[PDB]
Amino acid sequence: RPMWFPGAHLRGDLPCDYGFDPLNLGEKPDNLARYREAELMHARWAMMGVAGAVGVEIAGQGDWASAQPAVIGVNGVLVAFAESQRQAATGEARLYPGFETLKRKELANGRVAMMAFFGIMAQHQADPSGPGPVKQLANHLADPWHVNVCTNPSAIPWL
Amino acid sequence: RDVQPYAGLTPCKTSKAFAKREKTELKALEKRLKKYDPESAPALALQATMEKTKTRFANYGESGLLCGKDGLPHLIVDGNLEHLGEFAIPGLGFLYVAGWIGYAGRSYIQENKTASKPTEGEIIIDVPKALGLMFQAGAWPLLAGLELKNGTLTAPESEITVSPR
Amino acid sequence: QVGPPRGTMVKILRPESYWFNDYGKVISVDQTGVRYPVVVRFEKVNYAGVSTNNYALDEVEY
Amino acid sequence: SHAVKIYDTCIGCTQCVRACPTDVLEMVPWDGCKAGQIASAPRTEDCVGCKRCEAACPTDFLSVRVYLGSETTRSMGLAY
Amino acid sequence: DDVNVVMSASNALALYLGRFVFLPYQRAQVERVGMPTQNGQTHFAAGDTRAEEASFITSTNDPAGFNLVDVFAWGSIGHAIGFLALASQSAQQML
Amino acid sequence: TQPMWFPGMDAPQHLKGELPGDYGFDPLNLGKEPKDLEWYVQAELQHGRWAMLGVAGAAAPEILTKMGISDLPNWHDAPNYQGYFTDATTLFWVQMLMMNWAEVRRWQDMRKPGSVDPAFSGNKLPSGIVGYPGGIFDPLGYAKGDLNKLKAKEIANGRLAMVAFAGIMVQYDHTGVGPVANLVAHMSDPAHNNVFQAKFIGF
Ligand code: CLA
Ligand code: CLA
Ligand code: CLA
Ligand SMILES: CC(/C=C/C=C(C)/C=C/[C@@]12O[C@]1(C)C[C@@H](O)CC2(C)C)=C\C=C\C=C(C)\C=C\C=C(C)\C=C\[C@@]12O[C@]1(C)C[C@@H](O)CC2(C)C
Ligand SMILES: CC1=C(/C=C/C(C)=C/C=C/C(C)=C/C=C/C=C(C)/C=C/C=C(C)/C=C/C2=C(C)CCCC2(C)C)C(C)(C)CCC1
Ligand code: SF4
Ligand code: SF4
Repeated sequence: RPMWFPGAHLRGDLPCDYGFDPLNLGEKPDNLARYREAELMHARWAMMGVAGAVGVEIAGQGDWASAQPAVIGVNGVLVAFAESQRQAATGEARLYPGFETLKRKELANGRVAMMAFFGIMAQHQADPSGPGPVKQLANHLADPWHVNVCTNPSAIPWL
Repeated sequence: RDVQPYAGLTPCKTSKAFAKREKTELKALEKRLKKYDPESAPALALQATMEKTKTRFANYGESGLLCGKDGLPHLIVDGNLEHLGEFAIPGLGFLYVAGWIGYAGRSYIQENKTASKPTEGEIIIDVPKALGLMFQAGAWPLLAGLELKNGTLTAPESEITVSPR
Repeated sequence: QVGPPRGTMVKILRPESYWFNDYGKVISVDQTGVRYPVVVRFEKVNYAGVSTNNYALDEVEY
Repeated sequence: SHAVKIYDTCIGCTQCVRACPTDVLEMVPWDGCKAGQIASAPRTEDCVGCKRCEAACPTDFLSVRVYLGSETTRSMGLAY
Repeated sequence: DDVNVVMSASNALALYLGRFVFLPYQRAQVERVGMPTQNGQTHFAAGDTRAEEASFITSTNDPAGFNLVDVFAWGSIGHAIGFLALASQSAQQML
Repeated sequence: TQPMWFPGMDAPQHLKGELPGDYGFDPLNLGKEPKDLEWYVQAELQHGRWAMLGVAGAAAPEILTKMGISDLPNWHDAPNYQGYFTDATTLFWVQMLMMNWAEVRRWQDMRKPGSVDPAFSGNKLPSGIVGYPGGIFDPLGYAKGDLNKLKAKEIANGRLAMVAFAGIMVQYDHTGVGPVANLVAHMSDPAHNNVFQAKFIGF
């Protein structure tokens, strides 16, 4: 059974499960269904937003925050309609409007994208917002032993 | 050692107010001294006090203390690496010692609870067994960790007497 | 004979008891159908200084 | 006057009655305890409230309880 | 007129939103969340005659029962959104 | 019945004797149940091995410098030494990344030897007693001779090296010179370079 480390509520039915529940948040079956769908939405938004962010960061150079700045109305109404329609449906059929291994790899790549986006958020906070995440990756590719996180004096104390 | 200024506090070694504090105290000592002829014992005692004041002020200068506007050293207890000797290391020493005292006490009270008459041994302390438990309490952090992991540190809820509420 | 045998340790269940949730030795159980037949003896004294009192069958557990 | 209540945990040791300084308490026959007797408080009007009965009651928790209420001359223990 | 277009449009937009998007959710919530009750019974059922429910709140020919109180609530929301937009816009213009 | 640290008295009950290094030495009774006892046997193994490596790596720069064949720094200012491939913290984070995997696998073995290489799926570990894996961990791998003797030899050498490493840590904390420098000074004047001249110049 694939697991988050060899030799350690959770069942095989949940797609792409690896035993990782230290806090046992998914212990509650009710909360477990909400947590499943919660992760699902999170990773879907994170794949799209990673793809966006790499594009915008690189777009005309700059960063994702640089191309960030009544304007909210148009997005708000459409997303509210879509989200209400998603909510109003029933469990395990509300997802696809119109196989298992595809879900497995989808969710795994999603978790990677979520973690990458969280890293983008952390790096933008830690750094002075000058270089973007792609630019930070390029810097790491330049001289990784001397531009890694410990050389950053904001991520760590004592410079 | 030379410490960086922190929280608007200059180092005591380079602080003019620290030098003024030293100067003032030493001058007071001299004044106290002047009335005594040098041969008499109070004169030597006061000179030794002056020496002690000088070496104290010097040691406080070198020990990386931060002084304020008043001119007296100020302790940094936020955890800063440059001022760990102010609170962290003596804090660790206190936590170790106090936990030793407490664990020696807990061990003795638990051991005496098995005696035929525990309350008499509570006031007449079995000194050999007491000292044995006291020196066993040198490894208090370990033994406390064992008790926590095994669940015997804390008594269960059902065994403890409580109010009827 | 009903109730705990003599000599056993019984957990007190009376909420108001000084020795609530504590363990005490059973001295005797009265078989004449009294309301509180279980006599329980306690190592530790209460605020009144007594070391024993009477309990019902449902006010003890063993 | 005060209120004095006797509860069925009473063992009939008579110590509440012997401790009362105003003769409020008395022992009556009763099948509930081994000793065959329960206390009672007929002369509740004479209860000064000194709570000597509660101090002398061995049963845990107390089988006799005094609840201070309306204060009369006798309850206040006044010679005037 | 800039203010009139953005404001009227916004208010009507909010009204439509209440009428179709969150109307089923709002009605489901008022079904799930009963009338306020004190000691297990409604204020009116407990004697608060001044807590008598109104009658005009159900007199509606709307297919989705968008009563007058729903109209007033969603018009308030639309007015709040519109005036927020106007106010923010004025800040961004002259400050 | 085993050889005992205190010949006159008798060994404690919880110390069976079969343990590789059981000389009945447990005055402050930390042994107690066998479960934390195993946690200690493994802890002692690790402390002995790491301190043997520690003593050897704190002596070797000193031996090489004093002989004059490699002008290396002292162990205490070795971290202070500048010239490493990267910043002290950068290589420290890399170091702890590299050690997190190996030590959590050892913890899994501590918890369950059976539980714990996917890098080379053919490469496995032969099943062995906890704390003594063998296989790839001993490329020399001549265990066909005496075993318990050799394990006891490792343990006692480890215990000695740990006492030695604590000693030298105190020695630098009280003299501020290399351990071999302290050693040779004690050779030069044995009656006037010993502990009585320790002063605690710096922690
Ligand atoms: C997708 C994962 C991912 C990737 C590829 C990177 C990559 C990078 N980060 Mg970011 N970061 C991440 C997640 C990630 N980070 C997360 C989750 C956080 C929040 C804790 C941060 C917080 C962060 C800060 C604050 C800083 C960086 C910095 C950096 C750069 C170099 C130093 C470094 O990596 O150490 C930091 C790495 C970690 C703390 C690891 C987080 C755990 C990850 C999610 C595990 C998986 C990583 C990866 C897939 C494993 C294989 C590595 C292999 C390819 C070599 C480099 C561009 C530095 C930089 O550019 O400025 C100098 C910097 O200062 N990162
Ligand atoms: C000159 C120095 C000095 C002196 C005289 C005292 C004197 C005292 N301290 Mg203080 N203290 C000091 C420095 C000093 N302290 C410093 C520098 C620190 C920072 C570490 C503390 C932190 C500290 C705490 C946190 C507590 C005390 C307490 C006490 C009292 C009992 C201590 C004891 O050993 O009882 C004998 C010891 C025992 C009976 C064992 C009890 C548990 C001990 C106190 C701690 C062990 C628990 C463990 C390490 C977890 C700590 C959790 C904590 C971080 C919250 C006593 C009045 C205690 C007190 O009075 O609070 C009500 C208390 O709780 N001290
Ligand atoms: C066996 C020793 C022992 C131990 C382990 C504890 C432990 C504790 N006490 Mg208690 N306590 C003790 C003795 C002890 N107490 C004694 C002798 C007194 C009477 C002065 C008290 C009075 C007392 C009060 C009033 C309070 C506590 C509180 C607490 C808790 C907070 C930490 C603390 O100790 O700060 C308190 C520390 C002190 C008051 C200092 C007194 C401790 C002395 C120094 C120990 C003397 C015994 C010594 C070890 C010698 C006996 C053994 C020897 C013969 C071998 C903790 C559970 C507090 C609590 O409930 O927190 C949740 C609280 O409010 N304790
Ligand atoms: C990482 C993350 C959440 C992680 C949660 C984790 C690890 C929880 C794990 C646990 O529960 C488990 C599993 C097991 C439990 O026992 C314990 C824990 C450990 C607690 C969410 C990411 C969530 C990430 C998301 C939703 C990504 C969103 C991206 C978006 C919106 C795009 C935004 C942009 O497009 C805009 C808006 C504007 C442009 O200017 C900018 C860009 C950036 C281009
Ligand atoms: C006839 C009809 C129709 C139509 C209807 C309509 C269109 C209606 C409307 C209605 C409306 C149109 C309403 C409105 C309302 C509004 C309101 C009710 C308002 C309010 C306001 C407010 C509340 C305000 C507040 C404020 C102020 C005062 C100032 C400050 C700011 C603010 C904004 C907050 C149809 C065809 C569909 C159908 C059939 C019938
Ligand atoms: S009340 Fe207390 S004292 Fe008076 S009889 Fe009943 S038990 Fe004995
Ligand atoms: S209170 Fe004083 S008077 Fe009233 S009953 Fe108890 S004892 Fe007798």
